[PDB]
Amino acid sequence: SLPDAWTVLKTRTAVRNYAKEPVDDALIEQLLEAMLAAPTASNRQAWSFMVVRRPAAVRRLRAFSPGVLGTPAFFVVACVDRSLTDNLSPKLSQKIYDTSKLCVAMAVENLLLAAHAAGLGGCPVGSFRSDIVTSMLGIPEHIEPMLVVPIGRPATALVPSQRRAKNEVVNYESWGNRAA
Amino acid sequence: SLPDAWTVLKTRTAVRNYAKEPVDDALIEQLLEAMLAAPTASNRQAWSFMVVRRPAAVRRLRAFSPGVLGTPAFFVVACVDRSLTDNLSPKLSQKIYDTSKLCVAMAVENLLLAAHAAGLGGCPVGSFRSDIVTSMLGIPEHIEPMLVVPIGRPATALVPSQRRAKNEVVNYESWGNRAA
Amino acid sequence: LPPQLREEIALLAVYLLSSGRGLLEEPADYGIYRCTDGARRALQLLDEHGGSTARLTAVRERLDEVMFAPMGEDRDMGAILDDLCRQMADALPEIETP
Amino acid sequence: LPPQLREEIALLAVYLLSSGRGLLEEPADYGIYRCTDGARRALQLLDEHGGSTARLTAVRERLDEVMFAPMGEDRDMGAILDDLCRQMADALPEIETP
Ligand SMILES: *Cc1cc2c(cc1C)nc1c(=O)[nH]c(=O)nc-1n2C[C@H](O)[C@H](O)[C@H](O)COP(=O)(O)O
Ligand SMILES: *Cc1cc2c(cc1C)nc1c(=O)[nH]c(=O)nc-1n2C[C@H](O)[C@H](O)[C@H](O)COP(=O)(O)O
Repeated sequence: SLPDAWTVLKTRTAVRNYAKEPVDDALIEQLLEAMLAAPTASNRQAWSFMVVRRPAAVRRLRAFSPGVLGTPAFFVVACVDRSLTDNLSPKLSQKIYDTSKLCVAMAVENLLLAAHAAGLGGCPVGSFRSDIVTSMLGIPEHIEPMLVVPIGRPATALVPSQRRAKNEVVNYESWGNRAA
Repeated sequence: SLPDAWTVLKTRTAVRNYAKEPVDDALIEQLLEAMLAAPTASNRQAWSFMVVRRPAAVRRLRAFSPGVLGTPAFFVVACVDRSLTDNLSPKLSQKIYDTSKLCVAMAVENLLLAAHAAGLGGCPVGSFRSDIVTSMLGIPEHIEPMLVVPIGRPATALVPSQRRAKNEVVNYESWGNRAA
Repeated sequence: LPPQLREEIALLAVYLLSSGRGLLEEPADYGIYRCTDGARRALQLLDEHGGSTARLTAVRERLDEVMFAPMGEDRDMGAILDDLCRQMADALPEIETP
Repeated sequence: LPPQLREEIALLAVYLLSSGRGLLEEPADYGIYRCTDGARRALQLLDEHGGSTARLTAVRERLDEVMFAPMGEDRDMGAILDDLCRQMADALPEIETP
């Protein structure tokens, strides 16, 4: 049955080994519909996304993305649309341009959560050659790629990571009060 | 029963009207545990978070955050820990300092999803006086606040937003192919 | 050369070139994994076309575990690389061309 | 796979493994040339078996000049790597398998 949200949120782990079995189009569309519900600053929706899944294009994009391990079923590339963020002085441009990316990261998180709830896996990758993919995909100059995320079915069992204890990263009512 | 993840992901809406009924501590701890499962770059966990809920402190932080509407049950402040991101030239510092914030936004998204699945509401707020809250909470100089998010029980019924059609923001295999 | 094989070598060349450029904007302990992942991809190229005998596979399977392990684990990269070099040296005579 | 071809891939794997280990006892600007020399050897593998069309060769010949230049020359490694990535990207469609 569809998973309860709380178990799903804790269980999501970065998946880097993907299996050869492909993902059908209806599931891709449903995941993309689930991932667009993220918040956006002032309802502006200053973002662009792209879906690459053809067997040759996924492997050509994988080469120019050294941080990607394993060959996924399809690629989703998330970008920030700069056309709808320039105004007045460049100070306001920087102010409304950092905030634009802060909202794009949330959409990627939503996408990974949706693709994990369905039995697949994914991992955001930031180490990629920006200009080359912009030239290859025909992305205009006013659209800036930010994150390349692969999605696919895990090939091996999931293994959690090791994280610092809650006390270390969280404080109550004052810096240093890791008890209250 | 606990909600299926797919219905919950689509339904999350920004909540700005919160009710006076407070949230008990066990729920706060469970939401904080659910929100720490976000991905972090190279497993570094270069972030800090703080929980403010005392009735006086929430209202004093609310004044210095003009973008916050309504009085929530408690406040969660998410910051990026800069101590674990400086190295070699400042170019690498910028490279590993933007990526650090990109991962902090995902934790906020996880927190909102977890607090919506429980029957509460929340909305990320970026328009706040950074220096004043840093002085008030005792946050050291190497920790930079990024986002202030209120959490609480919605006072009125939820109302979705108006979003551009899927065709407008999504392209398949090339820039301009909003059909495939 | 088979067309699929021809593509695989060229895409390996792009990865090494792209990794080399992207090493100027990444930490100092990153050329270790790029070369380790490069050796993983070369051996993965062999057994996908039937060129791995019995030990050329046992190195690519151990390279997989090191590469796919969760990040942050304290692994003695010097010791494992030394072992893999020793194993791979013992496997070359099996495929030596006279 | 031809026996000579099989050896060439495996010896490429040894070079990447050996370079990765020997990067712990060498300067910080050395993973740049190991990856650049790795891309040189992969493309040198193609034209030795007739797999370089017209531009897969023009990159391996420019990689030769950069690699075989006398040491100490002040070369903007970022600019040339960017150009070579751009050239190699334009050459992939010529060898694309449908
Ligand atoms: C992503 C983001 C959303 C924000 C931000 C900042 C960022 C980086 N700041 C906001 C703020 O200061 N005030 C405020 O009211 N909302 C802020 N939001 C959220 C955004 O405005 C809404 O979420 C959106 O406009 C409505 O979409 P919805 O479907 O959630 O109702
Ligand atoms: C938030 C983030 C995570 C990344 C990024 C970039 C950003 C902004 N880039 C990655 C990359 O290039 N390669 C890669 O393998 N992972 C990247 N990640 C994710 C992160 O490394 C892992 O998610 C994390 O280290 C493991 O945590 P886990 O609990 O999900 O296993």
